[PDB]
Amino acid sequence: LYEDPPDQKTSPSGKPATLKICSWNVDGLRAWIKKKGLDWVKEEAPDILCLQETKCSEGLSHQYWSAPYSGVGLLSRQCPLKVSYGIGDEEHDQEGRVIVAEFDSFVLVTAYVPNAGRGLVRLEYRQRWDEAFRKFLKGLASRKPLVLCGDLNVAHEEIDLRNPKGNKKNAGFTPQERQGFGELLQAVPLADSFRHLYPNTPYAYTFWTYMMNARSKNVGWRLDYFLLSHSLLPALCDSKIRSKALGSDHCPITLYLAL
Ligand SMILES: [Pb+2]
Repeated sequence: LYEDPPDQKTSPSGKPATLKICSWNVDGLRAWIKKKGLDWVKEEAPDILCLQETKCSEGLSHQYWSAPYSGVGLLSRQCPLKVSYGIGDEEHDQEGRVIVAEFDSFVLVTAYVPNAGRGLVRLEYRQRWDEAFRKFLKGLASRKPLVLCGDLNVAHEEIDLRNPKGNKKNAGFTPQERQGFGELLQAVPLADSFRHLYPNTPYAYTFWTYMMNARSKNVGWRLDYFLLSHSLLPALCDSKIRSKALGSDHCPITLYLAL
């Protein structure tokens, strides 16, 4: 049982949020649209909407899509300085997973990280992804403050999932994926906005398998994140999990920044 706290819309210094980013693994764009996903977005009214798993491709009028299955999208009220695709490595750039949108005071990276697979069939490749991804982001962040959002396909610590004991050998909670995430946070460096703000808050998840009635029981995993350069922590107002938004097996997450 979890009730996301009210929206804090001012930074620690009292500056009002000026930027609201929403990110959401929609489990098929067409399906999500049929389940009234776009309606919820219109009410949320973000300045920037990142979407993962669109499986489609080809106040939010600038729209950028990348597809190989998978697929991501990035819809923005204002125009970026520059939009670019992938992470600069042939091998990792074929599955429509990353869009990089550069703005005046920061760079936004939306990602759909490769799952390790049933049986952990793709865990070796996942580790190679993780290492290239962390190198690319460290590159970006050496130049401008970074915001990374999306479905990073890993529950960091035991507090990020409802059943840590039963999932230590399943994709999303292996020691390798968890070490990989701790390494991205250390090396770029990046902080986990939600956990920074709510360090001891249990049962806050953003994904629940469609099977076994898991959402109704709250048997979930936190796989979706907003990770921020440490210099953006003074602009952090809040990082929200919209638990009650329906439309997919993942719920949206929303970030407020005062820039
Ligand atoms: Pb899916």
